[PDB]
Amino acid sequence: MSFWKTLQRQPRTISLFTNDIASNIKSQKCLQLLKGDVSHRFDVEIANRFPTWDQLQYMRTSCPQGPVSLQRQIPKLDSVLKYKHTDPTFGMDLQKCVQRGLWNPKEALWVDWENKLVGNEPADIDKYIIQRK
Repeated sequence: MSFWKTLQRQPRTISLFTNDIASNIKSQKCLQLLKGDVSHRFDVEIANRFPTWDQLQYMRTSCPQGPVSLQRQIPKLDSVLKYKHTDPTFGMDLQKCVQRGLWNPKEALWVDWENKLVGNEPADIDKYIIQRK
């Protein structure tokens, strides 16, 4: 009780995924996200890759939308949300497609493997652990 982030059980490792955005698809992703408040208190992780259910399998549980949130994060969900673009096009490295190909998205995926807190959105971080939690 009595805190700025006001939250129980604080994580540590912040796994942020990239899904196109602006200039620095990677930077603009989190870099820009954290470009909000201050930076510190926690360690921010900026990585660009496809939110495969393989690894998301963990978040898929600790989330109502789980993968849907991911597939829904990218454009043409119904496509990737199924087997479309989702194919070996976005699978491995979706950044190769999100990089600007297929579509030029601008969503930030924030997933916590410390507290098991995930949320497809850049605000999910600020809400949970902003640029400095």
